[PDB]
Amino acid sequence: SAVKAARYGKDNVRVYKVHKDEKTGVQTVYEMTVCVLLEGEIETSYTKADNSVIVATDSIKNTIYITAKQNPVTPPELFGSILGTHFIEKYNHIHAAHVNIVCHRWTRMDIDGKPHPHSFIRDSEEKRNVQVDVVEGKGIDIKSSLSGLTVLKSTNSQFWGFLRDEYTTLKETWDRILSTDVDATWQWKNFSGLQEVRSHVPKFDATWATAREVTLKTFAEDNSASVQATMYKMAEQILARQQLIETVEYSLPNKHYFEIDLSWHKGLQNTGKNAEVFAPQSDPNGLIKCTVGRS
Amino acid sequence: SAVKAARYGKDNVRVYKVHKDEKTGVQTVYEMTVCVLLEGEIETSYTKADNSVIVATDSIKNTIYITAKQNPVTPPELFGSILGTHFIEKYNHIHAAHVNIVCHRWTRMDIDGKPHPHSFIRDSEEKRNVQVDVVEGKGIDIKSSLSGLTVLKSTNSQFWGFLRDEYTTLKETWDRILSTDVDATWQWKNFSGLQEVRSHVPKFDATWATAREVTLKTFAEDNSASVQATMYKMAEQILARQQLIETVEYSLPNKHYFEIDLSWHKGLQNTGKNAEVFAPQSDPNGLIKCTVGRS
Amino acid sequence: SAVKAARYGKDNVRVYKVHKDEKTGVQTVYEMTVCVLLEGEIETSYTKADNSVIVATDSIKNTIYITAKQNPVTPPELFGSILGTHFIEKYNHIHAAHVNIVCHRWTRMDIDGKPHPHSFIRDSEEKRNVQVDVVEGKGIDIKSSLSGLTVLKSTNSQFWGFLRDEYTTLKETWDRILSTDVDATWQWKNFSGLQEVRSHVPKFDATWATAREVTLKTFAEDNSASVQATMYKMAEQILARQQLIETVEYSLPNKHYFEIDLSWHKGLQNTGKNAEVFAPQSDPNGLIKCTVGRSSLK
Amino acid sequence: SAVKAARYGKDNVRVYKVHKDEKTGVQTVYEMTVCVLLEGEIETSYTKADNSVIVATDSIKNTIYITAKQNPVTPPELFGSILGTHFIEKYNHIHAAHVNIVCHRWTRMDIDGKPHPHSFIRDSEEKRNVQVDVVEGKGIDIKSSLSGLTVLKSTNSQFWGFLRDEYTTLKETWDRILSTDVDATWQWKNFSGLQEVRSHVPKFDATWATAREVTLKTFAEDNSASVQATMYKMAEQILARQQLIETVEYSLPNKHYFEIDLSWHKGLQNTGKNAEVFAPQSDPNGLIKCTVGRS
Ligand SMILES: O=c1cc[nH]c(=O)[nH]1
Ligand SMILES: O=c1cc[nH]c(=O)[nH]1
Ligand SMILES: O=c1cc[nH]c(=O)[nH]1
Ligand SMILES: O=c1cc[nH]c(=O)[nH]1
Repeated sequence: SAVKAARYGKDNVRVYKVHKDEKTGVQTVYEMTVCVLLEGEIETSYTKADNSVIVATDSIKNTIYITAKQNPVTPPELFGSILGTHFIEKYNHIHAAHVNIVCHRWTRMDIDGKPHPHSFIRDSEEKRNVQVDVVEGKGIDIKSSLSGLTVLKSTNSQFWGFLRDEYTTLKETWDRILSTDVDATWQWKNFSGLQEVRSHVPKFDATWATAREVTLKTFAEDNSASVQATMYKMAEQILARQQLIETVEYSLPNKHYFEIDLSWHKGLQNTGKNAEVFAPQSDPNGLIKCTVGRS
Repeated sequence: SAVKAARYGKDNVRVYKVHKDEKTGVQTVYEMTVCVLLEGEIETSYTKADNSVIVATDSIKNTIYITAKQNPVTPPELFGSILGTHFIEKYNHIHAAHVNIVCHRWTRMDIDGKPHPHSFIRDSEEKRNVQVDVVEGKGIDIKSSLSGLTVLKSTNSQFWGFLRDEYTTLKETWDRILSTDVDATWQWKNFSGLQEVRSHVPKFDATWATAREVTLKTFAEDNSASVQATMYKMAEQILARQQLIETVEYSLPNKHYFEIDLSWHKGLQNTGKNAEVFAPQSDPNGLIKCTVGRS
Repeated sequence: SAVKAARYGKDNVRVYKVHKDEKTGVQTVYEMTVCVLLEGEIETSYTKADNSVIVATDSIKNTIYITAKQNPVTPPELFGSILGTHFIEKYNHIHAAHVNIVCHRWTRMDIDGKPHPHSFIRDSEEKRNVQVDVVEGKGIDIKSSLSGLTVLKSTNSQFWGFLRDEYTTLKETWDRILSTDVDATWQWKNFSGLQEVRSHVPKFDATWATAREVTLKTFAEDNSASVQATMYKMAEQILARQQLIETVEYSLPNKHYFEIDLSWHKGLQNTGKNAEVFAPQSDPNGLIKCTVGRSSLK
Repeated sequence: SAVKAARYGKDNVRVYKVHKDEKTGVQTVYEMTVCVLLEGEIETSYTKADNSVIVATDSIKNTIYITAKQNPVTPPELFGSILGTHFIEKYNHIHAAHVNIVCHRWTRMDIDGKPHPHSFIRDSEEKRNVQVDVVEGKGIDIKSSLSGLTVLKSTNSQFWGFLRDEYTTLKETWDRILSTDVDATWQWKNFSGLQEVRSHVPKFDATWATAREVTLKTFAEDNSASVQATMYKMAEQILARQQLIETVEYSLPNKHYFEIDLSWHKGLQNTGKNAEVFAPQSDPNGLIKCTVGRS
């Protein structure tokens, strides 16, 4: 037998960093959960229980704390680059570092219409993430994304014209509720190394912002009979607005809301045009995915 | 042996209701999870396996759907009252109904600066709930509350002057991070029945909005060395701003952020006045509670 | 305005303790989650921001570790009592201590038929808990319980003869699936103090064992048309087997498994006597509760 | 822009199936959660909102129920294969089917030392899963696995001899607690079609059983100072005991238990040789992985 693959590292490293502006007195907070996995000439730890080739996970944790102390933790795309680069550069037997960052929301509070200098609210469970893969002599690969975005539109969504056979029972419809969680990932073009990445820093937040906006607006405005069709529209726009992205990927799990027939009770009318009360379903759920790249 | 207590019913009934303005076109959505537990002359179902006295849990379900169909589901306090009352009135052997209602956020989206007619976002996992106890001959007891509000303030909190003994290792502090989930409950004065409730409808949404604003503002503005002191101030204002409320209750589960000493590494300074990076702690956590009523 | 109530403390204190037997070389582990909430003359922390009356939550933490270090952590009823007692005894202004303990399963592993000296497996998400209320000059009240016990029986469960009216659509049945989580609490007769508690130590593990056995066996054996009727039988037996218990309380959340009509497809028969494939329902669910105590009759 | 990749389907389909022995009276249950994702000539749904190429997710759900009704649902490897094969055979435009199945434990109850005919207990949150890829012309790829197996050994584990630099603070140790959730997967050698699979049916349950036993035994018995080392030994034995397996893959998320220094209190001894009470850490946690194959 032989080791075909191997990674090890620290997961769920919660980090919090505050930024204070001495002048204005305004404080800004950043809180993420970090995961670093190393790859390299570490087989013998597996085959001959050799720990000499092992950088302790505990130390990988220390390293995350120290790196965050001495560098900007935002955008996450930068921080992940800086961090993964450190691993390949400081150790001769480490050849690849895979950094995953999840950024949690700490929205500044508006008290009396003015933004509070140092008070935040977790205004949603939505997350902004990055998966940075820094490989030796192969550059830096960055996948950015947003996840945990939950939306619903009460109308302006239909589903008809789908295949029908002896397994079909679903009725066609020209008005329905559409609710989903959005998971949207945009892959950047390979970067040669840290410098190239620093050069593009402003593109990061911008693109995130753009991707969010596009998703929300398109979801709201599109009156479609295809979730597939809608996602694709989203993709296109993102690709159009940022040349440095190679692919865009969308995963939408479709949360269903069923009509409740109440006719059996005093001929109560609650379906079709009369539907008012529905039963949200916890499961199962449709799942639609797609990766869209350039022609 | 004897039955000293007994309740049964249906839990986790998910309900969705839409409101359509034919004129303006604007739609509005309401989603909530409902639990209804009944009390009455049911012993015999326990003692002699007699099902005759049992209104099925499935029918309690149907009832919820039917009630929602034919009544306003907002405010929650009203809906809970209508629902509870239904049970004690329609059944001779049923003498108490306990209705729990958890309301989920479906905040209308702003596209391009304008509120969208029919598109919503789950803009937070915070919930607005109500526990409504409808007891025969005793009227209607309503507990209203907000939960799942998570907040953080990077400074303007201290802790010092606490009891010190042989079990004490905590160091006193004049600048610390304060984060907590907020669970706030205000109890209304007993209502005589459905009509007295209906008469007060406007106070419900109004009080909720007050309770929340007071909480947010006081948290942000108070620079205290007592979370206890802060919670108390919150209570006072709420009781002050609304005569019909008998008690206000707060439960704050603290979330600790620890300082990380990095001095062992190149004498890096990251504590006291230099603290920048902190370690968010998943557990354990402080838990402070208190019920405040009128003098 | 005035403070009508007030409790503060530390929640979610995770604790693990190992016991070694130097002779046999066998090792035993205990892991629980602990919450301690204090009550007393502390109003001033709320009204006048006075921290002098506050034992810091961090110190409540240290105290749990230290107590765990110098005392048995089992049974949890004992530990909780020792722990609660400590707070009222060491502070003059603290009059009540409420300790909640959740015990986690770390079941010894059987390797090649033989119990392993030091290896364990989390063989289930069922918990054994205790709620211990130590109030000054009012003794020690103990509520013991098991939770997170999930069971299912594929048959020998019915539901018919229930009230029918204009809200009813449920069809009567003589064979159905019964699945539930079991939450069972037995409340002990008040104890004067730590001594009384120590004197009854053996009763603890035994009653827990009994409660669990009675629940499983009754559930399995009872062919009922009432979950209520089944819970009630369980209560009785527990009460019968232990005189020091004042009340038994059961809370069973009923998880439903629907029948799936497939007749629309090639006249497929999957209902009634031919039901084989069901759709388990995540929600909603029935919830049945009841507290049973001892009769005043003779 | 162009559609580089696209799948869609039904997630979280809970299915329950009972087996009744008319002779013995003994019943047996099976509960699993199923996900089916289809791949094929479906681009147009994305690009031209064409639903004619879309087999409704609902119908995929109906199919799962139907298939379960007319086929064995055990071993999952088989069911998955039958299920995925159905999709590529019945639809001309569908060329891939990806079926995921999670199996929940419903262990038979021992009442008075005798196995009960129809009573079960969820005796663990440990799962047995399968991922079955059915690609037209490419055969059937099956990954089998066990997950959610949590274990802890109080002693007979050390960690010393690992790399030490300026980022290191971890002390070496000759006795330490070792706890971890185990996620173990074994990949089968490609099968040509449903028949080849049918022909190996018995190997499925047998290998699952072996994989489990090997993992428990090795974990218990191995006195190592390398989790990497231990994992490896587990994989070797699994490969050794079953020729049809191509690779075995372990993911071990290490759960830490810290020592608690209590010396500051009346010189209490609770470290090193005297360690009795420990603080289990919720996070962060080490994570070791590795894929082992044949030399
Ligand atoms: O009691 C306590 C303990 C810690 N921090 C507070 O604000 N109060
Ligand atoms: O009341 C009820 C209703 C359904 N099923 C039960 O066991 N009890
Ligand atoms: O394929 C499908 C099925 C259901 N609903 C959609 O939007 N797409
Ligand atoms: O690197 C490490 C650290 C802790 N435990 C392991 O198995 N490996």
